[PDB]
Amino acid sequence: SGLVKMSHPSGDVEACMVQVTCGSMTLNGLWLDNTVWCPRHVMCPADQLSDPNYDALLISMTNHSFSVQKHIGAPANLRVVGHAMQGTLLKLTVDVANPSTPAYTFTTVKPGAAFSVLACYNGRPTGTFTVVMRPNYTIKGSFLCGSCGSVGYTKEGSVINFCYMHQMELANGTHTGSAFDGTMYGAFMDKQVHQVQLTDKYCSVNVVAWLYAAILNGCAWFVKPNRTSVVSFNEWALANQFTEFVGTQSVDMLAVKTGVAIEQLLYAIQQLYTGFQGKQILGSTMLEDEFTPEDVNMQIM
Amino acid sequence: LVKMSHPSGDVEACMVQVTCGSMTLNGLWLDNTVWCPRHVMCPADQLSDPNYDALLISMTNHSFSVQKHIGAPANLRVVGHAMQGTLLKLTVDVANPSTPAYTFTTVKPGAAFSVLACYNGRPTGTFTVVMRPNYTIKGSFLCGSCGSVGYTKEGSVINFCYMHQMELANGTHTGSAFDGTMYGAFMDKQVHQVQLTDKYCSVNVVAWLYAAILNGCAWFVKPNRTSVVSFNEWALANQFTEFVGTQSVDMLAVKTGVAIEQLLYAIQQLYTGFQGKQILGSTMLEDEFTPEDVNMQIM
Ligand SMILES: *C(=O)[C@@H](C[C@@H]1CCNC1=O)NC(=O)[C@H](CC1CCCCC1)NC(=O)c1cc2ccccc2[nH]1
Ligand SMILES: *C(=O)[C@H](C[C@@H]1CCNC1=O)NC(=O)[C@H](CC1CCCCC1)NC(=O)c1cc2ccccc2[nH]1
Repeated sequence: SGLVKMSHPSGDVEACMVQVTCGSMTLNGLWLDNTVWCPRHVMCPADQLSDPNYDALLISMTNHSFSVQKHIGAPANLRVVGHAMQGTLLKLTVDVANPSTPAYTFTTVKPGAAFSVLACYNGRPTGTFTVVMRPNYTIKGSFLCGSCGSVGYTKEGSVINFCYMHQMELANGTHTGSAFDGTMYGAFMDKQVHQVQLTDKYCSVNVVAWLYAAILNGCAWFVKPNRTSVVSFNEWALANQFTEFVGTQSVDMLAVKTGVAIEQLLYAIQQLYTGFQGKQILGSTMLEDEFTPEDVNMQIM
Repeated sequence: LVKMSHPSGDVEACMVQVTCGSMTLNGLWLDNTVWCPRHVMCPADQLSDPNYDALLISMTNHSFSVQKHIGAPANLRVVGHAMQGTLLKLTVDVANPSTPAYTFTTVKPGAAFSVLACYNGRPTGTFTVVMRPNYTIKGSFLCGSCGSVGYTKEGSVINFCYMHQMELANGTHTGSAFDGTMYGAFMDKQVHQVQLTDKYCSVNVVAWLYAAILNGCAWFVKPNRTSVVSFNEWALANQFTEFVGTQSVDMLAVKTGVAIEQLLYAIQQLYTGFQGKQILGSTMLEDEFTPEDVNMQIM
């Protein structure tokens, strides 16, 4: 009866959320050890959103320009003792290590990969959901005003990978932000100006996983004997709004558990892209690229 | 238009593992009380036709083991067992110091709650579901997930409303409310049981279309309207649920300035077909977004 949008348990990340106020601006921050991360446009005045001088605002700030507050669970007094800038991010040093700092890394997500988001307002976690990083380096989330600094992450074993900190909503209801190295996803600009996003594409490898998920659940009308090579598919994909397909051991696993080759689904996808002939697949009349091979392997097992 | 769970940090602090003999599953530790499915007691021999009263009579307090694997690790001593419907209510020696402010309420079809899926007493995933009119949920559960808890938060109060018990013939799921009753009156026995044919959640299709109007999709909206009571009667034969208005529904009718009755006329129109057109990229009726979702996400 299909998968669900599964996100990781947010408790590790909840204990890390704080409010950062600078001047007129209030937004969320991520407190790990003696560091609080937050978008650097917390420095920007309300008048100069269109094109800020970020280097002039940082020279203009002091440790006393920033307040940090922890409201949820174990509360604390947090005093900023250093400030620095890293791409589109601020790196605030505070005088207290977070006593609930999880094991963590900073790795950038590539398009098609999924991750959990905790949506916070004024330092208060309010909801969690999962997104996939689209090929145009945007995500389809739920972000209202005040959600900036909200964090995206995945967890593997004991280690959380922080991959995303929320910065802006584009003209469509589409969102984007930074990785924790400071770069913005998509090389968008942290300035209120017109930025036109490239076209969204189908994440071919996640389409295949979803098709495998249908096959494991008894829905296999789309499977035929015919096949399309990875190389033919990747040529057709260039000309049809599809990402290039790179196989992984998670896909291979589904190929094995099912008896249906990757190439059969590559051919299937070329057919289904045109239309479903009025039939459904796992309750959809469209292709589904928002579940990964890892999602399918973990939820149907 | 996204599916959003509550932050699960509060519930994670109450998850525990409960072992009775060879069977293990998840419990919910609150105060001195640990709730879990009673079928922890059922040996594999009795899975098809379990006598729980007999199984219960056979248990001492020492037949049960409660382990806390996450947070402040510990072993709790079981000092009391009782059965409450399809749930086991054990009494332990230590009161959970992270016991949140909680209530126990039964959710009604169409209502959305958050599920914390756990395995061996360890949370592994969170998701949201709406309770279906056949009193099932379209979840994602595997072996060992029994005891995983669904809940809503009204401000600071956690309302525990679901404890997972079983997968049906379809990949569809049910469990117990914390009064101990099973949703859909399904039985805690390993026998093929029959879901009632599902219906659409009428109050949630309305909300879905109030989101469309809010997000520039008013094609279906006609000045033609149908009463609640007439739709209701129609709904009982076209597999739709009974519409019960709410405050949140009224706000989606206030600031889009559309009347509820118009949508209830549309939905009888679009149940036959969409005329080929699409609402928010969909060819069919959507019933798993609630008025509170729409209100919260399109403020
Ligand atoms: C953070 O708390 C922000 C997130 C967005 C608010 C609503 N939903 C969101 O995701 N808010 C912002 O307003 C962001 C402000 C800074 C951007 C970087 C430079 C300094 C200002 N601005 C926008 O997201 C934004 C872009 C828009 C284009 C068209 C209409 C509205 C827009 N808002
Ligand atoms: C709790 O730890 C589980 C979780 C199951 C595992 C697979 N997917 C789930 O949700 N529940 C079970 O193992 C139950 C056993 C209970 C049955 C009633 C008596 C109490 C124990 N079995 C099922 O849930 C179930 C559904 C189903 C459909 C078709 C064939 C078998 C089958 N078993």
